[PDB]
Amino acid sequence: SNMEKHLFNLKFAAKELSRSAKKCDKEEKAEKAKIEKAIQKGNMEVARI
Amino acid sequence: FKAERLRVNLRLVINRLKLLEKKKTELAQKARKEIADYLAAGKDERARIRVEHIIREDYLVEAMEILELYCDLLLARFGLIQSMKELDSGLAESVSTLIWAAPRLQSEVAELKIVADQLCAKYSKEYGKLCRTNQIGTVNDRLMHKLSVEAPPKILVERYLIEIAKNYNVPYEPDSVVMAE
Amino acid sequence: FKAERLRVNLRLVINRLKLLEKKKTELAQKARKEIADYLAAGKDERARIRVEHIIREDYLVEAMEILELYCDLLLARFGLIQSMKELDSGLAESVSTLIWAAPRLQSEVAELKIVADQLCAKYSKEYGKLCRTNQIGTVNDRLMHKLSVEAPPKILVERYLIEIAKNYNVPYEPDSVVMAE
Amino acid sequence: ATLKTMNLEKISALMDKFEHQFETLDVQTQQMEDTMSSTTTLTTPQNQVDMLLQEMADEAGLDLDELSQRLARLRDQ
Repeated sequence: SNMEKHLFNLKFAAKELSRSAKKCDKEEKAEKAKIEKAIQKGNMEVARI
Repeated sequence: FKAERLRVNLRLVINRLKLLEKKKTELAQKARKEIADYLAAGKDERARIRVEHIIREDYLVEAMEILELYCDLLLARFGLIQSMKELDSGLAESVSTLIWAAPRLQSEVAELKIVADQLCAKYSKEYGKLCRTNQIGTVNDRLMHKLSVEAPPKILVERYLIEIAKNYNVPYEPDSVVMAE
Repeated sequence: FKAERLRVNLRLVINRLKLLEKKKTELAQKARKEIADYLAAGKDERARIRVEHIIREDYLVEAMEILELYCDLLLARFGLIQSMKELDSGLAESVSTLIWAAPRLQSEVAELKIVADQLCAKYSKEYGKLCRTNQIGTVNDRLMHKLSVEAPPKILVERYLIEIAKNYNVPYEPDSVVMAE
Repeated sequence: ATLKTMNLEKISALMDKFEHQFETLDVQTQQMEDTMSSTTTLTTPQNQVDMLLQEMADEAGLDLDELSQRLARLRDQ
C-alpha cells in the first residue's frame, strides 16, 4: 500500500544518492587529471579552481 | 505557553549556532589571507579595517558559543523550569542573557527570537515588552562586551596585524604611536 | 530610513571602486604608451595635455581608494552607527567626506548617491539639502585636493613627461623655464 | 537617413551606456562570487585544496589552528 510505495521511493533515493556519490567520485578523478594536464602549461589559477 | 516548542527551538538554535560558528571560522581563515595580501601591497589602514571586521566576527563567534552553552543548560534544566513558575538563581543569568541577545542576533538566527518570546510570555515578574527591558540588567557582562558595538582598541588591531603579517611571512611596520600607548 | 539598504550599497560601492580602480590603472598604462609616441613625433604640448588627463585620472584613483577606505570603516562600525542617533568623532570625517564626494563621482558610481541620501535622511543636525552644504566643512583635505578641479602645476607635468620619456627609451627636452621655477 | 537617425552623439551615449551596464554586470558577478564562495565553504575548505595543490605540484615538479589560538590569547589579554 502507501507504505510499500513510500519504501520503494526511499530505496530509490538511497541508491540515487549512492550513484550520485560515485558520479562525484569519478568527477573528482577527472578534475584531478585536468589539473594535472593544466598545471604543466603554467596555469596557477586554473589549477586552483 | 507551549513548552515543547521552546525545547525544539532550543535544540535548533544549538545546531544553527554550531554550524554558524564553523562557517564563521572558515570565513575568517579565508579572509586573513586577503588581509595579508592587502598588507603586502602598501595598503595598511584598509587591512586595518578588514581585521576590524575579523575581530568583530570572532567576538560574535565567542558570544554564540556562550549563548549555545546557556541554551544547552536551559535544555538540561527544562524539566525543572517547566514545573516551577518562578525561575531560579541558576537559570536567571541564562534567561536574562538570552533575552537580551535575542534582538541582537535576530538576523543571523531566527529561532532565538521565538525562544525569547516564549520566555517572555512564560514569565510575568519583570517580563514583557517593557518589564524585560528593566529586568535584563543581570545579563552576562562578558557576552555583553563581546556582542557590543564599539570600535576595538587600536593597539589590539595593531597586534592582530603584526601577528597576521608574521604568520603569512610578510613584513609590517606597526605605528610606534600605537605600540607605545 | 532603511539601514540594510545602506549596508548593501556600501558593499556595492566598495566592489565597484575596486573594479574601477583596476580598470583605470590598466587604461593609464595603455595611454602612457600613446603619450610616449606623441613625444616621439615632435608633438610636445599635445602629450602634455594627455599626461594631464593621466594625472587627473590617477588623482581620481587615489580619491576612490580613500573613499573605499572610509566606506569600509563605515561598514565596520555600521553596528555602532545603526544604534546611536548622533554620529561620533570617528565617523564624522568619513561621513562628511563621503557626502561631499557623492555628487562628484555620481556619474562613475551611482550607489554613492544613494548612500549620501541615506545618510542625509538619517541625520538632521546640519544635514539636508542646505544644512549639509554647511556641515560638510570638515571633509578630508587630501581627498578634497585630489578630487578638485584645477590645472596641475606645470613642473609636475614636465617631470611626468621626463619620466615617461626615460622609461619608454625616448628623448625629451624639458623647458628650462619650467624646470627652473 | 541612418546617420540622421543614429547620429554620433547617440552612438557615444549608447556605447557609454553599454559600458556602464556591463560594469554593473561585473559588480553583480563579483557579488555572486562572494556569496557562492561563502556558502559552499564547508564543502570546499582552503587547507584541503592547498594540500592537494602542494602535493600535485611536488609531483609535477614545480615550486609555488594555532593562529586562532594566539588571537584568542590576545583577546583574553
